[PDB]
Amino acid sequence: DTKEQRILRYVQQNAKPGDPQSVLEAIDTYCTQKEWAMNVGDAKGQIMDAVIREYSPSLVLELGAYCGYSAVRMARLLQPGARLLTMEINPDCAAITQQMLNFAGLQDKVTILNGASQDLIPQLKKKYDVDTLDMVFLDHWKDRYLPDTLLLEECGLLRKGTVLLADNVIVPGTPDFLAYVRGSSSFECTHYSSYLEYMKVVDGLEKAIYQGPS
Ligand SMILES: Cc1ccc(-c2nc(C)c(-c3ccn[nH]3)s2)cc1
Repeated sequence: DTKEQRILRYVQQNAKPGDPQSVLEAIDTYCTQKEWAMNVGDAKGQIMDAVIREYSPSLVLELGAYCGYSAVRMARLLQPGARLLTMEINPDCAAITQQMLNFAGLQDKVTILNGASQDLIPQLKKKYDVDTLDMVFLDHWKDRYLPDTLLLEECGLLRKGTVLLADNVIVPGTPDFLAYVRGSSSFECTHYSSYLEYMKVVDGLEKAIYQGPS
């Protein structure tokens, strides 16, 4: 069975229920013991944490859930009443993420949406009563970063000050998304280097703050 399910089992077998930190450490510990790169890791975690704290978003959209590590990371730093929406293309991953959130005790703060972001995103306003997003974390298929950013604008889901945080923009790389947010006055960009201690390589995140229709 899948890596994500083995991650879930290890957490459920060892972590402390209702303790987000216990859950994150268990996930990290296991993924290192397995030498699986597919994890966000804790140094990227810090940069996510810093962004979540800085802009204290009331509504966050996450693209890609996987085993739910990033959902747990962000949801634990959401202020009372703030909410997270998470899109995930693989039903099992979505199921695992639900369970991961459950174990962390954070399920009340998150809504998991099943499907392709391209199909789900245009439904956010009508079907999920979204006005606009405060933050968007991009961590799904690298070839969807740019199309979904464009799609979010078209759907009027971004406002002035909406924070896009994009992970893995160097490794494996999203050069198209970078060229667009850095090249357009619609965004203000900050780059964050982040060493991957297992790939032995320098990855990065990009923070792009929407400026409005520009
Ligand atoms: C045309 C098209 C194809 C695929 C996607 C994807 N939407 C999401 C949430 C994906 C993902 C990656 C990891 N977990 N979930 S992939 C969107 C549009």
